[PDB]
Amino acid sequence: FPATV
Amino acid sequence: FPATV
Amino acid sequence: GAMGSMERASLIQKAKLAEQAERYEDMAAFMKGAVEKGEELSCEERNLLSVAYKNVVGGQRAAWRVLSSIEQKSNEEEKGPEVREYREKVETELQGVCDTVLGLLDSHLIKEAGDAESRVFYLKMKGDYYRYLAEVATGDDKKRIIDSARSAYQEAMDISKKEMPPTNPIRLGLALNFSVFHYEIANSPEEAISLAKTTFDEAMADLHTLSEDSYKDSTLIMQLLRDNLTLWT
Amino acid sequence: GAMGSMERASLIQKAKLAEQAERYEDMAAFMKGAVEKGEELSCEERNLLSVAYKNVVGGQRAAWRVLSSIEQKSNEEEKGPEVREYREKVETELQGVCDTVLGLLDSHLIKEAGDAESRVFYLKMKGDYYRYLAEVATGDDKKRIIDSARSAYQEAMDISKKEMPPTNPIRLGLALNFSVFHYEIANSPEEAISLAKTTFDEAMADLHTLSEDSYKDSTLIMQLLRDNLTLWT
Ligand SMILES: *CC(=O)NCC1CCN(C(=O)[C@]2(Nc3ccc(Cl)cc3)CC[C@H](N)CC2)CC1
Ligand SMILES: *CC(=O)NCC1CCN(C(=O)[C@]2(Nc3ccc(Cl)cc3)CC[C@H](N)CC2)CC1
Ligand SMILES: [Mg+2]
Ligand SMILES: [Mg+2]
Ligand SMILES: [Mg+2]
Ligand SMILES: [Mg+2]
Repeated sequence: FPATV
Repeated sequence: FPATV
Repeated sequence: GAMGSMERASLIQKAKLAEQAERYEDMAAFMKGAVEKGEELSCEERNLLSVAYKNVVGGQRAAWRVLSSIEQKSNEEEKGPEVREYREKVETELQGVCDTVLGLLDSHLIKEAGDAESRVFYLKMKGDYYRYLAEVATGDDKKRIIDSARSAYQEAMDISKKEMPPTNPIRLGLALNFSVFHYEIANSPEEAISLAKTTFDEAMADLHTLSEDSYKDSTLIMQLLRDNLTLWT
Repeated sequence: GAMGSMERASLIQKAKLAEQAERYEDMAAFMKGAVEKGEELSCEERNLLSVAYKNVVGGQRAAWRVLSSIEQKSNEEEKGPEVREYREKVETELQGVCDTVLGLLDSHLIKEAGDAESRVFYLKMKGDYYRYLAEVATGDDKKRIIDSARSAYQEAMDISKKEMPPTNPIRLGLALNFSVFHYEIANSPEEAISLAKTTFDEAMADLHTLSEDSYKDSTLIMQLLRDNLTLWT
């Protein structure tokens, strides 16, 4: 699952 | 902290 | 309760889903619902109940320890009542969870549990949840809470020694936790160490009787006993 | 709300304690209380709000994904309505958390946010929480929910490009998340990749202007952009 902040 | 189950 | 309209089997199914989803508060609520149907629990169902509440209260205990450490350091600049208030909030929620589990055990899991495996399991849980109450107790009832844990563990021990082999995982887990009670709660480290060592050695001598799968179960808990002994000696 | 009687400063203090204790639901409730005092939030306070809700909804999203996977597999033996019901329960709780955050943003954090750093941060959050709604949306409003996310992210992007340097961590994090929106929600992987690459390259070229500490902040988020690009290409 892709990185988010 | 010691092991418990 | 809130679960009164849901089928027992659906509650159990959802508890298993909640476990897969690591939703332990939901898991506990489902299992509480299942218990409140009034029927005895199977082995698998007893383990779902214990897993759910262990995880919920385990999280609470970890948070309480963080907060208590911060509070202790603050009493060694004055930052006001907030640290005590929030530690108290977490503590009260913890106590509520323990009271809920003890309530399930008292109404009416223990009194209907006739087989050693079920009765020892529930008495161990009773000891455990009084032990968690004891961890946070600071007042007039502290000694009685400690004694309630001790009494439940001792009844469980007495049944386990009469009715179960020394390698039985329930017997082993009970001994593990009662030994921790002695070390951390009762200020009895020698009792803790003696219990862990005797339990380990008696189990070792009975491993020859076991299948490969039973061996794996028993030895895992034996390793926990050894781990504690290493910590303590 | 339930926090109306607690001082703003005490709510912030307790939010910080809750963070140390990894009590993110409490942290979020404290920060919601603080927002509802009606005063603007400082940078540190905005970050407490975002951390708290990110952790709460992150846990919900992970659980929803587990349950949705189990449900999808069940529709490839019939086990009854329980898997759908429990996925729906978690979904409804998720949606409730998103609606709570969007409500805070709309009443009245965004409208009072005049500085670029605060306004971009809140618009990014608006995009994020509509994105989480979009992840679980399957009905008539799905397109409008997706567009609400897009519109919030685009307004944030427009302000960020006018008002902030390309290395600003808020600008970078916005771009990171909007790129993910494009890839996962809008079915626009080329847009996602173009945005991540352009953002990375423009940031690279501005690193020379930064202190060591600013460099560390910016490069950490740049690495996340690169990580996504590696995943996608
Ligand atoms: C019907 C019943 O109670 N069965 C006992 C199981 C034995 C295996 N087991 C475990 O070893 C863990 N849990 C546990 C809980 C309580 C007691 Cl008294 C003993 C053991 C679960 C898996 C862990 N890695 C070790 C402890 C489950 C219960
Ligand atoms: C006032 C303000 O908003 N400051 C921005 C901070 C920059 C540093 N930072 C981060 O890098 C993390 N969080 C974050 C959240 C939102 C946005 Cl738009 C960017 C960054 C927190 C630490 C993580 N290891 C990386 C992301 C906090 C916010
Ligand atoms: Mg108290
Ligand atoms: Mg003895
Ligand atoms: Mg729904
Ligand atoms: Mg462009």
